Amino acid sequence: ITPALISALKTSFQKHFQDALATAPSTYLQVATVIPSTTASNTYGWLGQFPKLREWIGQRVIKDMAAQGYQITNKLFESTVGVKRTDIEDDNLGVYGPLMQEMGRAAGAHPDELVFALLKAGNANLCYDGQNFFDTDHPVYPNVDGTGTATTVSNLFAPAADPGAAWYLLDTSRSLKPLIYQERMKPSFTSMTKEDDEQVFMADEYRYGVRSRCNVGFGFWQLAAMSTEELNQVNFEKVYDAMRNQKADGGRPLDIRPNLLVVPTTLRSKAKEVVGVQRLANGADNPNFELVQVLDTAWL
Amino acid sequence: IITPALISALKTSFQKHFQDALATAPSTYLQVATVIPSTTASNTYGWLGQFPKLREWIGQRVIKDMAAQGYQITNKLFESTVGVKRTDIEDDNLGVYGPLMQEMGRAAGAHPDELVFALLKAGNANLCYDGQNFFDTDHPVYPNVDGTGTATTVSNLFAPAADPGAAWYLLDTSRSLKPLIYQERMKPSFTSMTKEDDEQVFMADEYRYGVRSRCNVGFGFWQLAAMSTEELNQVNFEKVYDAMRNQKADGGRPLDIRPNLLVVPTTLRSKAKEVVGVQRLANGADNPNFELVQVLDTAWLN
Repeated sequence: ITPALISALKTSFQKHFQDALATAPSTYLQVATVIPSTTASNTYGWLGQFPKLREWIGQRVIKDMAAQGYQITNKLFESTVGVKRTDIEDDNLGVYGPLMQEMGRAAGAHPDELVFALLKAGNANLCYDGQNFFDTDHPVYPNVDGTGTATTVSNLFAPAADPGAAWYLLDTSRSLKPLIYQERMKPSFTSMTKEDDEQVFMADEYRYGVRSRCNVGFGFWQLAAMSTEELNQVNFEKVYDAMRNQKADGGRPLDIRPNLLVVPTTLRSKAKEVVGVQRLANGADNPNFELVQVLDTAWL
Repeated sequence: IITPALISALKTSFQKHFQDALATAPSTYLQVATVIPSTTASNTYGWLGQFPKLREWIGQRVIKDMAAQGYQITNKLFESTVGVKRTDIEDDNLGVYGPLMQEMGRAAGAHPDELVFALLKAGNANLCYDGQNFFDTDHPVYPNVDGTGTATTVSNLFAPAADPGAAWYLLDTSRSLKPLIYQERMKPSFTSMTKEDDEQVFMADEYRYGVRSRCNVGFGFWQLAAMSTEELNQVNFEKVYDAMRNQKADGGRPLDIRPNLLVVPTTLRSKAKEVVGVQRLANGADNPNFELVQVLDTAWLN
């Protein structure tokens, strides 16, 4: 029991923690974006401005200019683990040490359930426009002049109160991912191991909790889609055609190719006849075994 | 970036703010309280009671000790605490937390007044060195100098026939000891608990900023102060004043009680001003009690 032993133990724990948190199978990175923040809240400007280029010259020819803002209000999360009542000074530390690398792996994927919490409750979150995220009055600009006129359509699909499960169609080719991920501080490791410490005289359960600050938000509304009707080949083709047909101001094509698909496990049967068979479904009949292969997450 | 220099700067700034706020805290208890310093856990006051005087010296010296029993104030302590949440410290939101320490210091400085007035408002159900509350109807007064023999009924509490109103007090401060004595074992102290590896960094991140004090207040002698829930009228004030003035100690010796100040709740300030503080009455006649007492408004008595 010497300070050198404490230093070596802290170094070993730091190495073990740093080994994890890096190779975790992150899925939020596909739909989220890493942004370095510095304050407790970040405001937004434009919300539906597709960045594109025009023939005319100068570097000042056309642009949308920003609108009212949208804040993130970064939140906070934490984990904690430790049992060292008998591990220390007993040669039993060989265990309780490699098992927490899984804790690091799981904690590193937390943004996944955070983005899925936003995804599931997208209809109950206020949008900068004023109405629900999946409303039927999404503004569309006929011309670039102030606030000329905002026409709209029934953007998404929903039947007349027919039972079903909500499956979402997402895209990730554009780095303007539909969701946002703002982080103030990266996860940190704290060691309270202090010989004969006032509050750690209690056996030797040396607390090794961590601290982190981050949150997620909404980006583009058009990049994401939803469908609660019965999952069918005709309905799938309808959804794909509706999403691909989307056009921005001026009627200029977008080339938006959907890449990600999210389906609940209950609909997994249909999500498997749609993907994985080249004989009768997504095959002989309306072959569609190319894009938006189902990922079948379960954090919802 | 967080360094020990910033923590030291925060500590010194907080100390400066706390001391500045505490130094300029209004003092009100000093008017109707006596400060007696102590260096022990408790003190005994058995000298309350019979009023020392001069005698004819018929051939002996009359000395008095005090009963083996004591008042036994049994001083206690008080505290307060405030947090910072440790979340805006990194954001550099130093504009806030400046006047918070000022408010904390003002509250600490003003606490003794609240304690004194809370004790005073409990004078109906809190005993004095005698076996009767500070305001009662059957105070015992002896007919002998030594303090023995059949006693008589004495009352310093006046109440109406029905529908009693707010309570007001008439006290005296001319004498050496005021009716209430407020002890001070240790001056209010502050402790800046700002560390990166101390408790409440795990329970819930926030820095401990609290103060500790050891003080208590107790009654003096009931011969001066009095209470009356009746309406503050000219007749009521006159009767209370004349009853207080016409007081006789054990052995039938006058005390020469000269009431000094009148304490009323904030809701009776208008009545107190009408009774005392106006040269002419409502009808237009000179007051017979103008400038007789010094009205002292207070909010601690509701």
